[PDB]
Amino acid sequence: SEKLTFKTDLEKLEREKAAQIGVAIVDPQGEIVAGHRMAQRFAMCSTFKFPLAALVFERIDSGTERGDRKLSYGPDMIVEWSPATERFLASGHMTVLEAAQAAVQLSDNGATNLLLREIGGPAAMTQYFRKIGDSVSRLDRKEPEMSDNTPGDLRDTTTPIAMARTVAKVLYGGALTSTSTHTIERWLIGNQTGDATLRAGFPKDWVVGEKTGTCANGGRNDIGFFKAQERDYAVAVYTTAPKLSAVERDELVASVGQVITQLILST
Ligand SMILES: *[B]([O])([O])C1=[C]C2=C([C]=[C]C([C][N])=[C]2)S1
Repeated sequence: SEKLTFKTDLEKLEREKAAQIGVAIVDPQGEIVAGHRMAQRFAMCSTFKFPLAALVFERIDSGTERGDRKLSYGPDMIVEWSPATERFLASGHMTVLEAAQAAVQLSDNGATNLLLREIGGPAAMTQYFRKIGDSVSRLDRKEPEMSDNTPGDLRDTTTPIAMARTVAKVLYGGALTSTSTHTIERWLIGNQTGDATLRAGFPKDWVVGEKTGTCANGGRNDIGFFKAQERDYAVAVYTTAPKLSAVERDELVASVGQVITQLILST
């Protein structure tokens, strides 16, 4: 019955906001807690930056990368929304960890593209999804074109259920060392771009960390984890709402946060 409320309340938002909403919540093992259009494909947008940081941390864990390695670049690497990358441009480099932190916490596009260059590009990000058991998520392009979200285009897509299970595998499923898992959790909680999204719809004692995405054509997404009353959850929310303003798209994702919260409190 709380499941029907969840479904009805999301359908109400979809209808009233002219939006498509895809949600999946899974427990630490990836078992479904709730879902809504959970297997519809949505553009990842900047949400992939969290799995990208996980890939980088695993390479550091494995001794094939080091967090202090300096990555050289020029003005050619500055694309739209590259605030850290632009600050570090005169110095000529960012370290692997500086780039990862800017990618995760500021959504910096140039820092993300720097890491894609070092790992061998989109194909390598896709191979990491496959390695961790995700047969759906795919990165095809670098930023910002991967955020085009052209209707019908399956490049650069995931599904809510695949990405929620990828989050659960990274945080609870032993993809990373204990150290690296704790760090990436800490980075997600300290994300600077999510204050108006899912977090704005959750209780203030839940421990939440997330990565936002914004795409052209009205996409607004948020994926991450929350700890609610001694239970851990992974969540992925993908929305498309081309007729909403940017503020209204944040509000929609906060409202999906509140519908999630009502389901969780019911169980
Ligand atoms: B992320 O993939 O969600 C983003 C892509 C862009 C962001 C900000 C600005 C631009 C402009 N090209 C793209 S966030």
